[PDB]
Amino acid sequence: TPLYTDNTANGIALLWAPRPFNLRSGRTRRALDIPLVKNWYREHCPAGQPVKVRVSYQKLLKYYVLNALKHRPPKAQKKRYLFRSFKATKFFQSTKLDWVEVGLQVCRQGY
Amino acid sequence: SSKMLQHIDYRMRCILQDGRIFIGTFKAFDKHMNLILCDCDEFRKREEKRVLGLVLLRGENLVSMTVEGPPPK
Amino acid sequence: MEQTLPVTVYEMDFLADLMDNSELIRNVTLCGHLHHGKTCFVDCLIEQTHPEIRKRYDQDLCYTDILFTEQERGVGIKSTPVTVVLPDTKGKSYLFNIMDTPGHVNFSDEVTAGLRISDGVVLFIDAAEGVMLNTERLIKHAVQERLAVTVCINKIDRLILELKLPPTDAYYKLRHIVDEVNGLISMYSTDENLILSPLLGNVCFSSSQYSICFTLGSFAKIYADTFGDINYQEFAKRLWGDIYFNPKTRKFTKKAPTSSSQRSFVEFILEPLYKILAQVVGDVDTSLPRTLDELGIHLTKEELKLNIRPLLRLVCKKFFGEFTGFVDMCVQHIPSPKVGAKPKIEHTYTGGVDSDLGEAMSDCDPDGPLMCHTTKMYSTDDGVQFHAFGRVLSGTIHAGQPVKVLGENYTLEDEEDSQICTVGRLWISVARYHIEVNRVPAGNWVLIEGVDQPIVKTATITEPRGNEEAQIFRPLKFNTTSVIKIAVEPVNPSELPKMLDGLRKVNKSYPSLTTKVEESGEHVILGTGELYLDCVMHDLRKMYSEIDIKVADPVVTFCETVVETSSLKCFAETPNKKNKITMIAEPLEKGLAEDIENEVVQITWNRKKLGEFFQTKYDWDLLAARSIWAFGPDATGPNILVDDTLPSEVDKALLGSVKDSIVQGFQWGTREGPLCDELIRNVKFKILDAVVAQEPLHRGGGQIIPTARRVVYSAFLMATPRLMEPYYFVEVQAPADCVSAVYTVLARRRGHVTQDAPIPGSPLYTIKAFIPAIDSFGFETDLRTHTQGQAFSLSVFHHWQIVPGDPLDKSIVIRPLEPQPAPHLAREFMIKTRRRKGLSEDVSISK
Amino acid sequence: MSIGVPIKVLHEAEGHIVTCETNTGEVYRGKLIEAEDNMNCQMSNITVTYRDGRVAQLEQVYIRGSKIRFLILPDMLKNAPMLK
Amino acid sequence: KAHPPELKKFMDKKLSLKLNGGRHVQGILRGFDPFMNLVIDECVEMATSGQQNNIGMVVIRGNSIIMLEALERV
Amino acid sequence: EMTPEELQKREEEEFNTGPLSVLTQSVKNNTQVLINCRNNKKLLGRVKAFDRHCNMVLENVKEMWTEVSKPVNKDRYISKMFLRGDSVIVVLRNPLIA
Amino acid sequence: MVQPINLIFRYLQNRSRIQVWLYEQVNMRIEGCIIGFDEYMNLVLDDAEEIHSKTKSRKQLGRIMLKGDNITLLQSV
RNA sequence: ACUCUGGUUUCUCUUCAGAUCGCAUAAAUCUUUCGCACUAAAGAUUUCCGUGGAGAGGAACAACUCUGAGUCCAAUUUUUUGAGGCCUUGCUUUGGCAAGGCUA
Ligand SMILES: Nc1nc2c(ncn2[C@@H]2O[C@H](COP(=O)(O)OP(=O)(O)OP(=O)(O)O)[C@@H](O)[C@H]2O)c(=O)[nH]1
Repeated sequence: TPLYTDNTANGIALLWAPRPFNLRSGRTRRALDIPLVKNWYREHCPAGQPVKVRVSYQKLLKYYVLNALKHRPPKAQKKRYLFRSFKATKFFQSTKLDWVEVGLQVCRQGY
Repeated sequence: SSKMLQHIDYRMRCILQDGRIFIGTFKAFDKHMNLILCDCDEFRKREEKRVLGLVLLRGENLVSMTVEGPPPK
Repeated sequence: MEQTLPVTVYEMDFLADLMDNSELIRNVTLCGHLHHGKTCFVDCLIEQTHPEIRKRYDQDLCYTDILFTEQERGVGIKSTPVTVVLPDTKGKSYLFNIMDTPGHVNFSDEVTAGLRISDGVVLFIDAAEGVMLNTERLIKHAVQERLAVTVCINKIDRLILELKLPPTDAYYKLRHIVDEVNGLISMYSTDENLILSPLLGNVCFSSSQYSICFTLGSFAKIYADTFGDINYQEFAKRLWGDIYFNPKTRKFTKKAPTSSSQRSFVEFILEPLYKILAQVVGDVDTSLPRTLDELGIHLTKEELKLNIRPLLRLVCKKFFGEFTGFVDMCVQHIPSPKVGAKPKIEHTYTGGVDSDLGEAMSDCDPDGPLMCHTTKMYSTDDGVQFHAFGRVLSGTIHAGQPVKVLGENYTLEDEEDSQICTVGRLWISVARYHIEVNRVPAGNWVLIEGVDQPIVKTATITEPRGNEEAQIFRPLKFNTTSVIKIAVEPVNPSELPKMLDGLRKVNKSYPSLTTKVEESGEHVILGTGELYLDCVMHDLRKMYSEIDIKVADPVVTFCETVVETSSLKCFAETPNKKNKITMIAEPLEKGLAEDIENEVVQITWNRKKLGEFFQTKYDWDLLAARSIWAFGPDATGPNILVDDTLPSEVDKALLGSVKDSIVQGFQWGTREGPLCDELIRNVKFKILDAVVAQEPLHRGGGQIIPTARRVVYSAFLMATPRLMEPYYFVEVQAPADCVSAVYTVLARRRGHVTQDAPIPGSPLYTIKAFIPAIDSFGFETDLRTHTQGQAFSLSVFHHWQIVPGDPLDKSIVIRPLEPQPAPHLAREFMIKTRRRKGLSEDVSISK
Repeated sequence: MSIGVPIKVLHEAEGHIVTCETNTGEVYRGKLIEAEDNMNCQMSNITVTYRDGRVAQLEQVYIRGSKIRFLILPDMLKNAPMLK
Repeated sequence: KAHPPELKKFMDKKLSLKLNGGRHVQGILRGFDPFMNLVIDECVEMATSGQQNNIGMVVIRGNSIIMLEALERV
Repeated sequence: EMTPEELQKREEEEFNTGPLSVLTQSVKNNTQVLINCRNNKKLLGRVKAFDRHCNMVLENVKEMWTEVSKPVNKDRYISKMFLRGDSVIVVLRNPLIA
Repeated sequence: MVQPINLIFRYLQNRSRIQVWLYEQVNMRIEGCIIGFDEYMNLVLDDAEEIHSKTKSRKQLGRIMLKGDNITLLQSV
């Protein structure tokens, strides 16, 4: 067995990658549940930026801490889904449309 | 060798080369047939019982063995 | 027995029957630098002896950092004993009493408490970091306490996964670590029989995160189990050093066959491990099953789906198995309680081995007189009752057996400190669950209930109605000195008794805690550092006393000294105006005070050896060299009392009548000190004329002692008094770029950098510097914040140095809330300390 | 698959008190120091009883493994993990 | 697989070696083999007749060895 | 052993040119064979199969042994049996009387 | 450290008057001049003579090949 | 080394879940606290976005990889022999047993 392969240096660098890049399997998340900049404002306030930027950093951190602190356990319940109930009745039907068409339909319906 | 794993924990009397009788609880055995017998007693002939305990006998002197008592609790 | 316990690989009946055979017991303490891997090892072993207790996939179950603050801080704070039955390489089982000790430099007292009741030491060293500050300190402490020393080079995976060194350079790094340890041991010890080398089995290599632990013998045994026909013991003797394998001749030579030939350790041990780790972390999907087939490991399908770290742990666990190399090390090179009893009695027993009780204790015979020594006190979570913990050096302790408990002041003539108590229960201590037992023979560690009432720090438990000539074991000699001082006071003065009770309880918990009540009614706690006092106050406010306690600003303890000889020879007379003493004070020679405190010299020596030592070491004539009366406030205080009274001027026989009182007066005077009620250090007191009243009714008792104390004070005050700061020794590890930032942080706090140097084989640097203790509060936080957390420092007390200013100078004006310039720091340190103590605002320099 | 359980049990007996009966009918009771895969026993502090019944004291003894009839082990070894 | 029996503690050591046919032999050990066949320096016969007979350099089959005792302290 | 080859038929070359070929003779030519065994007993019969251990199976055998009184040799008949190899002293093909 | 098989080797080098006991036969000893051994310590003895202890009749056997399973201990002269 | 389970995917239904049930983080109501309540904190309840576990039913293709289970050793150290024969005493269950002395 050779000491190192062509994917040994890269495979070690994955040990220290930030989550989820240190994983090799996992459960899919919703698109809106992934904050892409949450680890940006958790860093130190950047010196040299104008005062508005630093105040924005601190204000983001404030709501982050409040969310983490005021967090409450998700209550136990019984699975009841609205859209399954809608499809069960005879008043609704299913199809597959372009997103833009559905956006236009929702706009007109709300109007 | 299942023919003796079936006999484990059974109260076994083994006959020795010199005529010695060893009654005790069969615990373990190996390929050379060295026997592990716990709370073992030896019966010699004039009747007399000498309580010994945990005996590891070499396969050399072991001759013949027989179940005498069911496994205890 | 009869206690619901986690199921073990062994059975507790075997454990109980092992305790009787003192040749199968190993009393081991795990020690090392901070965060050097000492705790997984315990679970890394608990798991292997507890099928159901496993470590979480994403979180390590410390299982011995059982405390709250231990679990959040992730820092070892208190020693946790573990008693497990561990199999050997040959399949034999031994009972192991393991002391998991904290690695933080502030909590060294827990390490000494563990060292007292242990026969051997397993020093843990990070493979990447190397030998750090606490590793050297613990090596010194262990070889001084006469303990067998072994080394476990933990975290070897960092050489592979983090640093990615070539296997040969990893071998160089390991050899360099071993050589550094050997050099330290030879520095602190004279006899050679403590050579550490993996050829002797002294050194183990391990990576607790990935369940790797092997000596040379255990790896050779892996080879032998795979290929039957090799003798692993002789194989292991060729697996280290500059010995190369020649595959053509199938023999190991001291010369490398041709070129590009690797040493035996690299070829047979380091390269396979490198390849295993590389395969697991790089080719888990491609070429892992094939290599696992080659090694004979078969992993199930859902097992191959694990993340890389759990998969590596699992693969290495399958390949290596149990930690038999560690047990081999500790069985071969750590004495059993029966064999190690004699040095233990020689060192830690006041009666000496020669004593009749000393002999029976040195036999470690469990049918002899009871002699149990307790050094740790563990509090139940309710915080009301404590449980003493210690080893039974002789006899056998029973549950319900009345016992005689001896304190630390108990002597064979002052038998008032002893107290009869009744043992309630006995637990074989494991990290989390206590296994209750009915009796504990000699050579074992036992948790005792019912003897906690009359003991503060340590005790010796014997039997009533026998063992009349039973003395005590020496109180623990700690590595450091408690210097950082804080004052406490309840918010509501009504609940003062509650805070006093809490103070007693914390004094019981922390071995080196010193709680005292000053003259001004001020309660003072002495600690080693900021973390130490933080955790002490956390326990005090939340665990033992449920009241609110105010905390004063941290301050240090000072010492008083002189810098020349007294101008005019002082004199002081008794109120009878008959007895008169004349003394002068001069500074001691350089390096003599340290000799005195470190017991290089003892007044227990005959006058001949004292005289010859002083003559050959500090240019003292025989007259003065044999003239020593006392040795400072204690038996080893840094001050000396010398009589220069001529035989013609004063009759020496009459002087002998007042020698025994002048000694006491001088000891008390040095204990208090005239400046700010602090200890006197590095001062030599010479008596010049001692006029003695012939009538014994005039001298002796309460007339000559105060005169001696007053003359000591006055003689001290003529020669220019100075204050002394405690100086801290800081070691900082930081990357190359942050070294300048470390310099900048140090420069602001009167810091003086001694040396910076690279860490061989690591990308970091070590900066060693000296900082005044008082100019050190928040230094760790300043360093870790200015460097964005990339620099970390541990500080430990080193020595005493003179404050720049002159304490006795009224010309200096100090404002209440401004930092003072160095030219007059001493004046502030003196007057503010006097105000804190409640004394007058200034001294009255006089005769 | 290679080394039998009884040899392992004998390995466990090291350090305890053991009584040894060789084919010459000689009984050796003493502290078992070491044992090998074969019954070669290095054992100490021997109270030795001959066939006639004479008792002697002999501090160091090394018995060839081929020449042991049986070995009586201490009862606490009945709790060895290897006997489960 | 024939591991050498552990007699290094009994090296250079005066020993009494009893035999199969009630014979007994004394001398100092100088080496062995995995079959424990035993070499003796300054060997003394001292048969059951009660008279000690000295030989010197001798080598014994291990198959007839019953029991090995170190007369001198090891 | 210097010959660890799997296709090992040297044991029957022992049964053709070696000392054990004597009993293979009685296997092929079927003559009465006399056996002297360790209990001071003698066995006469016909051998059918055996191996390197010299343990063999016989048929229609007469065994005689003497008992002291003073030594009188008794005889008992056994139809078919099997002797362990190590329990023998000598093996004899009965001589040609003609 | 000195290895039995090698001792047979020098015994055949010296052609010493090697005497060998017998397994369990205390009465009968054999003397002779050794020539060779093997991995099983079977020996060839040139001028061999049986020695008893009760009759003590020295009977010459010529050259012999005493089995290694029967030897007990080799003595010189 | 020969045979018998277990599959995976998808849709629906039922129950439990204080587990970062969710590596994310809304809204409403009530109470308390001080300001003087988007620019504010605490406690509690509720609703929403949407989960895991188990169980049940439906329907689409894989069926023995995996998880299991049932299915070459005669020469010292053990299993390819130092075995058997003679003498005395106590008791003979008159077969001989027990110990010792022997010969091989
Ligand atoms: N890379 C690596 N990290 C390890 C290894 N073993 C432990 N660690 C980690 O290093 C840190 C050491 O923590 P502990 O092992 O609890 O520390 P300790 O040695 O007990 O020392 P104290 O904190 O003084 O109690 C933790 O983050 C461990 O998870 C190892 O083998 N390799």
